Amino acid sequence: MDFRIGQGYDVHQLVPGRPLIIGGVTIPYERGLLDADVLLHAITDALFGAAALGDIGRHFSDTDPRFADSRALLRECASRVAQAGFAIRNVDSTIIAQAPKLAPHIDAMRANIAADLDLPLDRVNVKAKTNEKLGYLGRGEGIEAQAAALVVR
Amino acid sequence: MDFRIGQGYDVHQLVPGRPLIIGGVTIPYERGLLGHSDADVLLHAITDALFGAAALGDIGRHFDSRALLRECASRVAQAGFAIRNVDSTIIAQAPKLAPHIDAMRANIAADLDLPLDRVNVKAKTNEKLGYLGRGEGIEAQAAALVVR
Amino acid sequence: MDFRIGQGYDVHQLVPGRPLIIGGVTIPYERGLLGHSDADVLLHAITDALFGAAALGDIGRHFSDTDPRFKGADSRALLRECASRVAQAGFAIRNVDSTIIAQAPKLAPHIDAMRANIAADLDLPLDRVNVKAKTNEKLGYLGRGEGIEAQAAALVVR
Ligand SMILES: Nc1ccn([C@@H]2O[C@H](CO)[C@@H](O)[C@H]2O)c(=O)n1
Ligand SMILES: Nc1ccn([C@@H]2O[C@H](CO)[C@@H](O)[C@H]2O)c(=O)n1
Ligand SMILES: Nc1ccn([C@@H]2O[C@H](CO)[C@@H](O)[C@H]2O)c(=O)n1
Ligand SMILES: [Cl-]
Ligand SMILES: [Mg+2]
Ligand SMILES: [Zn+2]
Ligand SMILES: [Zn+2]
Ligand SMILES: [Zn+2]
Repeated sequence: MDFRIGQGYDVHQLVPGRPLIIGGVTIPYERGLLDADVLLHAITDALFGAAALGDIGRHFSDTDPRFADSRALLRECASRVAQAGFAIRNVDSTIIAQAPKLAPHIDAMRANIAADLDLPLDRVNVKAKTNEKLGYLGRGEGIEAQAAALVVR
Repeated sequence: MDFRIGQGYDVHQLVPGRPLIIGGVTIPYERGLLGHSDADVLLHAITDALFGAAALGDIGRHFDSRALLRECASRVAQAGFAIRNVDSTIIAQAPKLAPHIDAMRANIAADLDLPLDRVNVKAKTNEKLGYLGRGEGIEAQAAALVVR
Repeated sequence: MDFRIGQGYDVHQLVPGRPLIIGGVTIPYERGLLGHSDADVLLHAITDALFGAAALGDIGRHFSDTDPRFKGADSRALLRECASRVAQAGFAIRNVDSTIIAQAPKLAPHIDAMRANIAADLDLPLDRVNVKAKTNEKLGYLGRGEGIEAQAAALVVR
């Protein structure tokens, strides 16, 4: 068959004054991302990438009247991928954040993502890493997400 | 069928008195990428991902950047692989890459003898974080699928 | 034809008084990687990619970052257990690719040995495993030699 891979990347600053929302989940924390859902953006990009449809910013413009939260954008991304003729086979991802502890929220993120993509739960994975106190990530000045997606025509 | 994946990463410093060439496109800008070659960060990343998918080592083991990308494709074919698709991301705070991306994709598809629909190029800023966010460098990431 | 992909990321600080172990190879160096285990950044990145492809969470879920039993743990034994759990989930590994980002030391003389280790631990031929290396072009904490990063991608099939 006609398999394709895509990859995705995103990053946002972490400062006091905003909520922390990752993978559709609000996480109690003294800082927040400037909805800024890094995980969902990275996955969205990975999906557009696999389908060879450009990137998230080309589809969902900052100014566009029609566009909403990152979960809504993920659902629209999936519909556009479906229409291009592709079925999603799996998603894997990594969140790099020095803090807070993300492990408790992983299943919720996975359920949110699988729901939005209409995928069996066992085809969505989310992982978490600190940056070992290195760089802006290790200083808690930002949070990064990475994603990989496999699709088939 | 015998599918393989590869991943590629590259970064280059932005310095004065150099042309900015990304995905074969010369972009007007006060700085350009520093490297031994023409320092095309996107093409190097894709090259590494293709060598990676074919398990042929890396770009430094083997070697303008389009010529090298063409040579990469040759050696991937030499090894018995056909390229199925390529995806990538450019991380640049500045300049605006939007008007240049379609050409980048066209360039890459030409060099890899692939139709446009099997090649993708994406772009992000680094939200003003780190060396990328200060406009000190530009990073590229790539994923490639091949089959034997 | 039930293919899945996974991706992995790891980084560790490079400090004095530690062995430098990357891809299971002990590299002569005045510094080594800091972690709870042997801190093998490449193997941890690959382990993460495999667990990820099989949708089994991540390396910390399986091999606790704070469990004393993993103090100085051999990250190859961890990779072998990962592959065993991936097989138990019903997946065969098809290939692995990876990158190490390091200012120093020179990794080229050790790369083939790293590849052989990973191939052995994953029960794969050499031609299905790849290890790439590069500098960070003097940029950032990696350019200052404060740590070493690895990236990995894996393809499996159920
Ligand atoms: N240096 C850059 C960085 C990003 N972009 C484009 O901006 C949108 C938002 O990421 C995306 O659509 C992306 O392609 C750009 O044109 N130049
Ligand atoms: N710390 C490092 C970084 C890079 N390299 C090798 O140099 C070539 C160009 O990056 C590549 O072939 C790469 O393998 C190395 O041996 N050690
Ligand atoms: N910000 C973070 C960083 C890491 N983790 C979890 O810690 C374990 C070791 O990396 C891993 O199991 C990882 O999931 C976390 O829960 N939150
Ligand atoms: Cl460096
Ligand atoms: Mg990075
Ligand atoms: Zn974002
Ligand atoms: Zn380069
Ligand atoms: Zn590690």
